[PDB]
Amino acid sequence: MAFLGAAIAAGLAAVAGAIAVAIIVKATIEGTTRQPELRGTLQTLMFIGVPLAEAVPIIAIVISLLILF
Amino acid sequence: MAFLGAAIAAGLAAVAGAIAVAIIVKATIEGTTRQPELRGTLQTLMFIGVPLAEAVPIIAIVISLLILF
Amino acid sequence: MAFLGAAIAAGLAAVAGAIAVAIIVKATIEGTTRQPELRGTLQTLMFIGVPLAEAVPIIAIVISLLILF
Amino acid sequence: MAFLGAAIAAGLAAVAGAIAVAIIVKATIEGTTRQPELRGTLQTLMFIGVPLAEAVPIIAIVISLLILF
Amino acid sequence: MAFLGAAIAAGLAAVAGAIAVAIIVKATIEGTTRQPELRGTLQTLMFIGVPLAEAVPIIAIVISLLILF
Amino acid sequence: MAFLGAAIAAGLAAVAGAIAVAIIVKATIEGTTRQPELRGTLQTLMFIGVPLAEAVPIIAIVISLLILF
Amino acid sequence: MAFLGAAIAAGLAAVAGAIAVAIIVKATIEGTTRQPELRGTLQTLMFIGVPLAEAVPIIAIVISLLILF
Amino acid sequence: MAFLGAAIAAGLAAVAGAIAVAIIVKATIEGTTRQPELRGTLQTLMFIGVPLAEAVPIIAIVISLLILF
Amino acid sequence: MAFLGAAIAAGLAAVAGAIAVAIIVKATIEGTTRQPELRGTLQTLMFIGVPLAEAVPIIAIVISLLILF
Amino acid sequence: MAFLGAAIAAGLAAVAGAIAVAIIVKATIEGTTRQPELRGTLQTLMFIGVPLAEAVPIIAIVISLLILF
Amino acid sequence: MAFLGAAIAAGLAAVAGAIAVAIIVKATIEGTTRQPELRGTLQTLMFIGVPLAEAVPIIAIVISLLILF
Amino acid sequence: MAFLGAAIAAGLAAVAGAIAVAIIVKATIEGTTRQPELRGTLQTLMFIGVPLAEAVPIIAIVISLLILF
Amino acid sequence: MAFLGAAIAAGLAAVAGAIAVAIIVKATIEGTTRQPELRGTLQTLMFIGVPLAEAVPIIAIVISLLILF
Ligand SMILES: CCCCCCCCCCCCO[C@@H]1O[C@H](CO)[C@@H](O[C@H]2O[C@H](CO)[C@@H](O)[C@H](O)[C@H]2O)[C@H](O)[C@H]1O
Ligand SMILES: CCCCCCCCCCCCOP(=O)([O-])OCC[N+](C)(C)C
Ligand SMILES: CCCCCCCCCCCCOP(=O)([O-])OCC[N+](C)(C)C
Ligand SMILES: CCCCCCCCCCCCOP(=O)([O-])OCC[N+](C)(C)C
Ligand SMILES: CCCCCCCCCCCCOP(=O)([O-])OCC[N+](C)(C)C
Ligand SMILES: CCCCCCCCCCCCOP(=O)([O-])OCC[N+](C)(C)C
Ligand SMILES: CCCCCCCCCCCCOP(=O)([O-])OCC[N+](C)(C)C
Ligand SMILES: CCCCCCCCCCCCOP(=O)([O-])OCC[N+](C)(C)C
Ligand SMILES: CCCCCCCCCCCCOP(=O)([O-])OCC[N+](C)(C)C
Ligand SMILES: CCCCCCCCCCCCOP(=O)([O-])OCC[N+](C)(C)C
Ligand SMILES: CCCCCCCCCCCCOP(=O)([O-])OCC[N+](C)(C)C
Ligand SMILES: CCCCCCCCCCCCOP(=O)([O-])OCC[N+](C)(C)C
Ligand SMILES: CCCCCCCCCCCCOP(=O)([O-])OCC[N+](C)(C)C
Ligand SMILES: CCCCCCCCCCCCOP(=O)([O-])OCC[N+](C)(C)C
Ligand code: NA
Ligand code: NA
Ligand code: NA
Ligand code: NA
Ligand code: NA
Ligand code: NA
Ligand code: NA
Ligand code: NA
Ligand code: NA
Ligand code: NA
Repeated sequence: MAFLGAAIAAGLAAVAGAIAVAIIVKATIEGTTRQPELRGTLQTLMFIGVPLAEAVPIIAIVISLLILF
Repeated sequence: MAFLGAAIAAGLAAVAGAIAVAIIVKATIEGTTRQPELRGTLQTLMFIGVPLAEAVPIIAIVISLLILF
Repeated sequence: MAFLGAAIAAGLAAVAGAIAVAIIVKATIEGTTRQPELRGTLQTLMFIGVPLAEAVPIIAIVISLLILF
Repeated sequence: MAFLGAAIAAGLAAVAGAIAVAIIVKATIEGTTRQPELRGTLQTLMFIGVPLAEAVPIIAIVISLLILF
Repeated sequence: MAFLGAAIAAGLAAVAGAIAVAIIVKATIEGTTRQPELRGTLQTLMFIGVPLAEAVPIIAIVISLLILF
Repeated sequence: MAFLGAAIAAGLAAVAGAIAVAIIVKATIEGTTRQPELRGTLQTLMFIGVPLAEAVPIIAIVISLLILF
Repeated sequence: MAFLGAAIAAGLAAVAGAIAVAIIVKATIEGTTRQPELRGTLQTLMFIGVPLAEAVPIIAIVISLLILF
Repeated sequence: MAFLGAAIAAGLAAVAGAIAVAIIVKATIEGTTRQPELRGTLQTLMFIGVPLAEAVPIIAIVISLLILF
Repeated sequence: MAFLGAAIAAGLAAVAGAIAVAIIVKATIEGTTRQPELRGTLQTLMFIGVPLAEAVPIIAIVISLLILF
Repeated sequence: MAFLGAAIAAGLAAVAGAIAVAIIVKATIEGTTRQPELRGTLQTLMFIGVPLAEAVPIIAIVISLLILF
Repeated sequence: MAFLGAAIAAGLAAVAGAIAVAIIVKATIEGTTRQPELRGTLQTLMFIGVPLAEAVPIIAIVISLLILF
Repeated sequence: MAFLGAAIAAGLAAVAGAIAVAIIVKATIEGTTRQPELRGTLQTLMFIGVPLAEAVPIIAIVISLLILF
Repeated sequence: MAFLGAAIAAGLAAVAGAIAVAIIVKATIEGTTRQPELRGTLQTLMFIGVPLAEAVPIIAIVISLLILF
């Protein structure tokens, strides 16, 4: 029940983080394609957005470990 | 049961927070790409929106920990 | 059974509230992008909409805690 | 089972209400952006629509409480 | 089992009713935006449409109570 | 199991009926917005379409009651 | 397990029938809006399409009762 | 397990058959609206497509009864 | 378990076949509407695609009976 | 469990093959409608794709039989 | 449990392979329709893509057999 | 449970890798269709992307085998 | 349950990682197709975005292995 739990926490975190990052990176690539002169600003939004999106998934990863250990 | 419970809360909190942030950040990137002069304006809305969206997932994270410990 | 319930109430509340906020913020960002002179109007709509959207998820959080304590 | 029941009721009510409100609020923001002169009319519709949308989720929340207590 | 039942009926009725109303309300907001002259006409369709969509969810709420009592 | 059954039948019926009505009413609202002179014509189709869509849901409600009683 | 059976069959039939009719009616309404002259012609297609769509859901209801009785 | 089985096969047959027919009828309605002179040709395609779509669902309905009886 | 199994195979085969036929038929209708001159060509493609699409669902039906008997 | 396994394998293969074929045939119908001159080359593409798409589902059907027998 | 396992692996591999192939082939058909000069180039990409997409599903089929034997 | 596990890991890996490749391949086909001059530039992106997308699915295949052995 | 756990974490991480990469790679291909002169800038974004998206899935695989061992 600890294994099963740790899996669910980690698995959902993976899905959460990957997809969120993908959405953000994709938006960045599309934006940069549309407006190459906005390279920097768009790259900044990506660099701010990604960690924000990963925050809660990262915490869920820690919780997965706490369950396992 | 506490392991499984803690995993469900944290896992759904991860999905919730990550995706919500991605939607907000993507909207900010797209708006910025369309009207670069609004970059500060949209950034401000992102900075307000993200914590608002992360609030409940964060509380579910705390509940996840209360279930575990 | 209590751990499982608390998690389900909290996890669904997280998904509900985060995504609802994201939808509202996204709309505010898109509206402001189209009509920047209306940002104050749109912000007021966002600041009314968000708590209204968070209302039931918050009660579900409370219900989650009542299950645990 | 009272715990699981209370959770399911509260969790679904939360998804139900939050998303319903968000959809209505989004429409209002989109409409107001598109026709700023209609801002009062659309705000009235939002103020009528939100309670209507929340009516059944609220009743579900009460039922959630009746099951828990 | 009665608790679980009452929760499912109430939770689904909530989702059913909330989303149906939001769909209807969103439509009259968009229509009113496109044709402000049809404000009263569209609003009437909203006031006819909502009870109809809420009819079965309400009956499910009653059924939810008959299971609890 | 009768409680579960009555809940599933009533719950699904609610989702079925509410959404179906919403789809029909939205189409009526959208049609009326495009063709204000066809208001009566479209309202008639709505008044014909709603009971047909509700027919099986209300039958599932009866069955929900039969299971409960 | 017969209560569960009668419920699953009735609930699905409800979703099946209600949604199918909604799709057909909405199509009739949209078509009439697009080519009003064809109102009667489309209504006949609606009156033919619905019973055909409701046929198997109706059989499923009969089966639901055969299980319950 | 026969009640449950019969219900699964019948419920899934209902959804399969109803939605398939609705899709074909919607297409016929949409096409008639665009090419009124093709009315008969399109109506014929509907009268061929429906039984073919309904073929397996009907068989599944039979199989449902073989389980129930 | 033979009842459940047979139900799952038959039920999924019904969804598979019915929906696939609906998709193919819809496409034949839309094409015919688009180019009435190709009415027989598209009709041939429909008469070829449907049996191919129904192939595995039919086999699944046979397997369903082999489980039942 | 052999009945459950054979069902799941056959049912899923049914969905897999029927839908894949439908998607390929639909595309063939739309291409032909759009460019009737390419009818031959598109029909060839359909005759290559369909067996390729049905391959693994057919293998899964064999496995379904092995499980049964 | 070996039967159930083999079914899951083979069933999901079927869905994976069929749908992936359908996606790739559909793209090939659409591009060839728009630019018939490239039918050779496009068919080559289709013939490189399909085995790649089928690789892991094929492995899952092998694993399905190892479970069975 | 080792049969179950190995199947889940292989099945999900199959869906992951196949769909991922299909998406990437489709993108390559669409780009090549629009800008044939970029045929080899796009093909390189496909050859970088595919193994990157297959990475984690490959590891999940190994894990599937380790579970069985 | 360790087999179940290790499977769930690996399978979900597979879906997470594969889909995310495919989304980023696709966006890179589309962008490059539209602005070939930005191929280097877009490729860089792909090489930054991919490991960011794979980060949590990779961790979830490590957790998968920690469950197996
Ligand atoms: C019934 C409808 C018939 C429509 C026929 C329309 C013909 C139009 C004129 C033909 C010219 C098209 O030219 C098209 O250009 C691209 C480059 O831009 C070519 O180039 C592509 O294929 C060649 C041949 O393998 C590769 O070496 C090359 O690297 C690749 O980019 C295509 O092979 C060619 O088909
Ligand atoms: C349980 C595992 C299931 C995982 C399912 C993951 C699904 C992820 C879907 C993410 C893809 C969405 O991308 P996006 O950037 O919004 O663009 C699409 C929207 N526009 C076209 C309007 C731009
Ligand atoms: C189980 C986990 C499933 C996760 C599924 C996540 C999918 C989230 C959808 C991705 C975000 C959708 O794009 P968006 O920002 O709304 O804008 C789309 C419209 N425009 C681009 C034109 C503005
Ligand atoms: C298990 C948890 C699953 C969570 C699934 C989350 C999915 C959230 C999807 C929400 C996406 C919101 O897009 P949208 O409002 O349609 O954008 C429309 C933009 N325009 C109006 C300009 C077109
Ligand atoms: C488990 C919980 C799952 C939560 C899933 C949430 C789904 C929310 C989907 C809501 C999507 C937004 O749609 P909408 O704004 O009505 O229309 C789009 C606006 N236009 C009409 C202009 C295009
Ligand atoms: C677990 C339960 C999760 C429930 C999730 C429910 C999500 C329901 C979202 C329904 C939003 C639909 O909006 P709408 O007004 O039809 O616009 C649709 C946009 N177009 C008009 C352009 C098509
Ligand atoms: C578990 C229960 C979850 C319930 C989820 C229900 C989802 C309901 C979505 C309903 C969407 C209704 O959109 P629609 O009027 O067909 O599109 C209109 C598009 N045009 C105007 C362009 C024609
Ligand atoms: C348990 C889950 C139950 C909820 C399921 C709800 C399903 C409703 C899906 C939507 C049904 C109505 O869309 P429709 O008329 O085909 O229009 C779409 C086609 N056009 C936009 C071109 C007109
Ligand atoms: C309870 C589980 C089953 C309930 C799910 C019901 C699903 C109903 C799906 C009906 C929606 C599809 O409609 P349609 O007419 O093909 O238009 C499709 C045209 N577009 C692709 C442009 C939207
Ligand atoms: C129990 C689960 C049952 C789920 C049943 C879901 C059925 C969904 C069927 C959806 C079929 C939609 O495709 P289609 O109308 O061919 O595309 C039409 C696209 N255009 C209009 C632009 C051409
Ligand atoms: C129980 C499980 C049942 C699952 C049933 C799933 C059915 C899914 C059917 C999906 C059909 C997708 O059609 P499509 O032509 O790609 O979209 C329309 C594309 N165009 C706009 C170019 C036309
Ligand atoms: C239980 C198993 C259910 C499987 C359901 C699978 C759904 C069908 C697969 C996805 C079909 C849609 O994607 P696609 O054909 O690449 O693009 C559609 C055409 N556009 C490019 C215009 C969007
Ligand atoms: C267990 C059941 C699994 C079912 C999995 C179904 C997967 C369906 C994936 C469908 C992915 C479709 O995305 P896409 O074609 O890249 O975008 C379409 C838009 N454009 C190409 C125009 C840009
Ligand atoms: C376990 C089941 C797994 C199902 C996974 C389904 C994956 C579908 C992900 C792809 C869905 C959306 O595609 P996309 O690339 O964002 O295109 C959006 C169109 N533009 C690129 C033009 C913006
Ligand atoms: Na974007
Ligand atoms: Na946006
Ligand atoms: Na908006
Ligand atoms: Na709107
Ligand atoms: Na509307
Ligand atoms: Na229509
Ligand atoms: Na059509
Ligand atoms: Na394509
Ligand atoms: Na593409
Ligand atoms: Na893109």
